[PDB]
Amino acid sequence: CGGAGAKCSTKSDCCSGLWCSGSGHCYHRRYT
Repeated sequence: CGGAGAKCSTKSDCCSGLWCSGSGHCYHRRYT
């Protein structure tokens, strides 16, 4: 998975917990 601070195109670019800020980098909404 992506992760907190990982570049993303969608939130699916990270594990369910790190959400994609628009299309930049995932933020730790769920923390983990």
